[PDB]
Amino acid sequence: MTEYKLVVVGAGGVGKSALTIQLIQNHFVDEYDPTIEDSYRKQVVIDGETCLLDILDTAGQEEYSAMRDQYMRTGEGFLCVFAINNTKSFEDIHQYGEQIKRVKDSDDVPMVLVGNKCDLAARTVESRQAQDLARSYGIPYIETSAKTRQGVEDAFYTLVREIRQH
Ligand SMILES: Nc1nc2c(ncn2[C@@H]2O[C@H](COP(=O)(O)OP(=O)(O)NP(=O)(O)O)[C@@H](O)[C@H]2O)c(=O)[nH]1
Ligand SMILES: [Ca+2]
Ligand SMILES: [Ca+2]
Ligand SMILES: [Mg+2]
Ligand SMILES: [Mg+2]
Repeated sequence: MTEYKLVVVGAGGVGKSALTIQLIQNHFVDEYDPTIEDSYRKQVVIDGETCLLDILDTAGQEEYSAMRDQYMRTGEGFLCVFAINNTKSFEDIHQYGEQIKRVKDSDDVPMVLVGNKCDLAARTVESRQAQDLARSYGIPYIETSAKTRQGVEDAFYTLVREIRQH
């Protein structure tokens, strides 16, 4: 079957794992569980076609930047996650976007910019700000809550469609 190599990137704690676990295991559990590097392979049907989502869930820890080159090198499309209550994580996702472009020698990489934790009240990143960044990349912006599942399928399946339409 068609395989889609999806990589979930972003600063520590923005909800990269929570998003992936909601998609694959249909649940949210509030818990502290930092990622080193985890792989989820799930066969899905998207728009009538069977495909294998090969999802790499990465670490937000700054001490892993050398290891980021490797999975950016081999990754097909990227969920670029920040949290809407964490302005620093929004600044950081600019750096991820630039690194993806440098490692892959391309500004045509399928990506979706994801503003996660949209269930939370203390918003500090406005949607228009994130939309401006996504426009500069030519990519969609989608808000998500791993907690409520709002936008989760939207974000992952839109990334698949962005790859498929590449
Ligand atoms: N309210 C709310 N909390 C969330 C959401 N997504 C994740 N969290 C919470 O935020 C924390 C970090 O989530 P996690 O998925 O582990 O983040 P991560 O980006 O994978 N971290 P790491 O880079 O260390 O692997 C956890 O307490 C988790 O329960 C969300 O959409 N809403
Ligand atoms: Ca181009
Ligand atoms: Ca597009
Ligand atoms: Mg994680
Ligand atoms: Mg280069």
